[PDB]
Amino acid sequence: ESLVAARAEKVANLYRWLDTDNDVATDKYVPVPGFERVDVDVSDEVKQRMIQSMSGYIEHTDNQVPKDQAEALATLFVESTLDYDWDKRVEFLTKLESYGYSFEAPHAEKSIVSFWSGKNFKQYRDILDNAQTDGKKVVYDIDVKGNAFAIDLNKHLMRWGGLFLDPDNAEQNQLKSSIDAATFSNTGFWSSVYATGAQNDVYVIAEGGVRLGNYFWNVQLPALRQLQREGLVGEIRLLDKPVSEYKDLPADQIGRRLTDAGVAVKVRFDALSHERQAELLADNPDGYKADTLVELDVKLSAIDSMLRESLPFYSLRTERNLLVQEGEEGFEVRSWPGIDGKSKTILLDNPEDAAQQKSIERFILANFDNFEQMPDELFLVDNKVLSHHDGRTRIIAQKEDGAWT
Amino acid sequence: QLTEEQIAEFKEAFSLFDKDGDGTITTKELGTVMRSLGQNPTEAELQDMINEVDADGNGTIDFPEFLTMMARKMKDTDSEEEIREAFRVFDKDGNGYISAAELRHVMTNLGEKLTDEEVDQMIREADIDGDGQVNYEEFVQMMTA
Ligand SMILES: NC(=O)c1ccc[n+]([C@@H]2O[C@H](COP(=O)([O-])OP(=O)(O)OC[C@H]3O[C@@H](n4cnc5c(N)ncnc54)[C@H](O)[C@@H]3O)[C@@H](O)[C@H]2O)c1
Ligand SMILES: [Ca+2]
Ligand SMILES: [Ca+2]
Repeated sequence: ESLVAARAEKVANLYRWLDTDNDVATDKYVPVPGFERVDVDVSDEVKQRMIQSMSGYIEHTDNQVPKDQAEALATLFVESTLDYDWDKRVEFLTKLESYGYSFEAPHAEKSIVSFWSGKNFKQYRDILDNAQTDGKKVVYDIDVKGNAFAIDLNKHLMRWGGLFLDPDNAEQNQLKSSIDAATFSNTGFWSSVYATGAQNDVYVIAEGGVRLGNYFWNVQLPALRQLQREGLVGEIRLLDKPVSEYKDLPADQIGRRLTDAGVAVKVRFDALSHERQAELLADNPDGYKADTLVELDVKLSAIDSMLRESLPFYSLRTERNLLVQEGEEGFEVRSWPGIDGKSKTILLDNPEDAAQQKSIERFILANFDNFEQMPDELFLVDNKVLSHHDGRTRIIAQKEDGAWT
Repeated sequence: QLTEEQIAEFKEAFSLFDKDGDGTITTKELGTVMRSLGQNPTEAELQDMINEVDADGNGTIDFPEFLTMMARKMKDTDSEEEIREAFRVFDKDGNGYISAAELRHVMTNLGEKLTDEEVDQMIREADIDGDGQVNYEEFVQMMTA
């Protein structure tokens, strides 16, 4: 069974899950989130040129493709790309795998699969590797050769549209845009395929803050959230501060959650609201390209505050990695995301009462660091909190405030 | 200053963290206690507050010092307009609607400890229209209430 094929299958399911509302997916087309399909209108004449130019690029360049198939791979690559053909896209990757290109992290189980946005991300590698105790090493997708080769062919086809198409023809202009879109959809796909392989804690280099509308936001973060929920990834550690701010910290205290308060928020111009576009073009009509990163005075952290208040015992997830859910007889507690078999019990006097939920919430915060520390059963009854771990104890009672023992 | 009802809420919560009833909490636990009362200081703001209280290096905060701090961060934050602006940044046209798909993307991204099911539930139970659109101000309302 092919490694990259199983990755792609997982990505397909995530993409179809993100598309659950738009319902635009077919048997053949799976949409890349944030990367709309722009249909390609090409004659077979034009296609076979693209193919041969690509056949050429492979033929005489340093790579591991058998020269027999130089032309077959080209044809597959452009067809997969230009027809947005999901099956063929996977086939391409499978074939690269069959020539000895790995889509796995180079250091195996000691790889810290990590992510970047912006140009300075390489200078974070050394501070991060030296913070590790066990010889774990940071990898970026640029370090994995399968992704690197594919991204290479992908730049070729993108550039070929710049050279062989006169933009003064209306069609061939539209065409160059198509290539670009299809080209971007590839980069997205392969980004998710990389992200899907992440394990344990991971690093995201985003100096000066989280970026909305880019590859990490569109195709990598959703995949990381999936892996957290399967218990495969732990903490997503964002680094938004200069390298110097991470000195003399262990690996566990470097970076923070991208929904923590005080994380800055940059957005591509081409992802801003009309309201904010106008504002900026008023003062500077010319200094706003598509990729121009605009800092916004917004707190992404607010969304997590909302959830804190909307969902019972959410804060116990964020704070203590505990999942507390409605149960057959009251509340069940688990190690988030509730995936190991182990289960302890919270029983409440009045389980529907908000104030009683918060009381036991805050008691758990104050008394337990994690699941393992908790008694098999925790009661709150007539304003006493009790544990039951073969013996029963009432460790606190309320009389306008909380006293202990 | 604060309301007496707020001082009360703050006391009841604090007291659970004051684990031998001397009127102090651990400095390590400040963020936690503030957050559980609906205030969300940055790591910078937390450090500031700690330094002001911990010159002597015992690493504890009085209950009056804790009220000062809650009061301070309460002035800075309007929870309502912070939640609005967050969602508004994904509203291309600014009419107060985004696509359901766009709302699924935002919530899966900006939900640290959601399950996939809870996201499904959020979108299921939202009032999506024939365009496939959702009023996020209403969405927030429903999630809050
Ligand atoms: N290895 C690569 O060459 C490569 C390329 C793209 C994306 N990625 C993956 O994604 C992340 C870096 O990309 P990013 O966008 O998050 O960071 P970024 O903001 O630094 O953008 C990096 C590149 O992506 C382009 N880009 C960003 N958003 C785009 C969009 N919506 N449409 C078209 N092009 C867009 C930018 O123009 C730039 O060329 C990394 O985590 C990496 O794994 C890798
Ligand atoms: Ca002190
Ligand atoms: Ca809108």
